Amino acid sequence: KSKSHAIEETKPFSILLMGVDTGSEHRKSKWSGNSDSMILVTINPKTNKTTMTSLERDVLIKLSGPKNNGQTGVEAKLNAAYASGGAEMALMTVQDLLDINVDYFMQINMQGLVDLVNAVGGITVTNKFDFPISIAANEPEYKAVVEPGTHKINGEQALVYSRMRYDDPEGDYGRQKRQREVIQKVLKKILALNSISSYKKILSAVSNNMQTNIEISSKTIPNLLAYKDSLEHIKSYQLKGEDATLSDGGSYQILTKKHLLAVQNRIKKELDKKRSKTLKTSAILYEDYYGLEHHHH
Repeated sequence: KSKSHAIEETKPFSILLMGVDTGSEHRKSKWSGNSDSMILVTINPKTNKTTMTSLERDVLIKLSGPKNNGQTGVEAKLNAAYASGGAEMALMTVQDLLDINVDYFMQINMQGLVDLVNAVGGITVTNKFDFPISIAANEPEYKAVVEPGTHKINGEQALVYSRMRYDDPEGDYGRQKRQREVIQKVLKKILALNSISSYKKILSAVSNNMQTNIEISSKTIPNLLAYKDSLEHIKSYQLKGEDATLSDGGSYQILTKKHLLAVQNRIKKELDKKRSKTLKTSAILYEDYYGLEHHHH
């Protein structure tokens, strides 16, 4: 489903990486649920670099999607794209958000993350807090926790470490730094194996719980390995707007023009794309919302 050949031509590319919470029963739909995380990833084999931009789920945006969807062209939180249109709408909504075509797309459910961490023999994280990082309170199911200090945790713990939010003053932004951390570390671990055999085993270990836009076919490793060095250096960024409360008691995130442009172009420079002087997006800007631009409005 990838009308892109960036990997077959060792050209820099963008992949929308997503963590999906598909729930308890996966009958009707197996890949339907909520965007538990959204990160736009850039990889440039040439400049030998990688960047990760987390996308705030509470960002106010005009959902983009297929006409056959009741929620297309509707103002909601960015979180709602996947929620009411899954992968496709999330992708479309994200492409319109950043004003760019997203080469690939990858989604992994919670088991996948859990398994993935465990597959590389777990990871080591530091709990800067005094209490145990946990979400048993709001999700008694996830009883695992991360005691204060440094520890090598497992998949289950790792999941809890990247979901925690309410005990973190930084809320969803704190929660995201941690989300990026787990991703970056699991890669560092994978790559260290430095074994194509070890890789095959790992991608198959998560195989049943992750769906990609990639071909992953055979003869795909020479091509992909071409970017293994690029993963050696990751610059992480967080896309965020100013907080705001609307007609409904619901709290949102409204991006400013000055910011969203810069971030787009920063990403564009990564994929070797021309940057724009004037901004275009499907998201509600801080200025057009507060009529701060002296327009007819």
